[PDB]
Amino acid sequence: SAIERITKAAHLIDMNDIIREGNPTLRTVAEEVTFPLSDQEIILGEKMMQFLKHSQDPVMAEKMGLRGGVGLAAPQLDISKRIIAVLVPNIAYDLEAIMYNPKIVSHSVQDAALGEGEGCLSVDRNVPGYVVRHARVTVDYFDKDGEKHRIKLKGYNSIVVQHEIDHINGIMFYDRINEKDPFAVKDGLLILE
Ligand SMILES: CNC(=O)c1cccc(C)c1Nc1nc(N2CCN(c3ccccc3Cl)CC2)nc(N2CSC[C@H]2C(=O)NC)n1
Ligand code: NI
Repeated sequence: SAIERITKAAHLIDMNDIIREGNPTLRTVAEEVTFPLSDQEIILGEKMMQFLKHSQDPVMAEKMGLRGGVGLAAPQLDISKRIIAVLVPNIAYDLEAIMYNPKIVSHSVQDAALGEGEGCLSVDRNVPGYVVRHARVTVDYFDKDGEKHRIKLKGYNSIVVQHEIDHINGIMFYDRINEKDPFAVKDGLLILE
């Protein structure tokens, strides 16, 4: 299986582990993990975070042929589990978390979108447009020990976590771009830039 292969001590996650558009797994709803976690489920989260750190290291990214990322969801590794990793550097980190069974439990009426649009590791093309998301979210998740965390996010952090949670729900960023008018600005939409 993908999880068995990826969680080998010797394995570093790279672009060859990341599935692309068209793979049914990206459109499937991922399964909740149960507690206690298996060693493999813990290792997977750790490997995913290591991938993000490698992708953000210019030297390592070059050596490994990585595209830079600030989030990764297990379904992108062909693993249909509700596990995501997020690593947003402060422009060392604005947000660093491995989240098991993450869930948005509250959100703002206000919407937000990145002014520069969104990119995705499983998408090898540019898809222009404002990706409309909630401006602010409250997120519950469990850590590797099964301890519950409840955090509040705004700005970039909020965008990134919503993007990754979408993956575990079979949703892609362009699903949230206005079809007819990709750069439309509705009342109540904050453009982040
Ligand atoms: C089409 N417009 C654009 O690509 C886009 C264009 C400009 C600005 C933004 C902000 C854009 N948007 C966007 N840029 C990113 N990267 C900026 C570069 N950075 C990065 C790159 C290299 C090394 C280290 C790092 Cl840190 C990695 C992250 N990432 C995402 N997504 C959206 S949510 C999850 C996140 C993700 O990780 N995607 C793979 N969106
Ligand atoms: Ni993505």
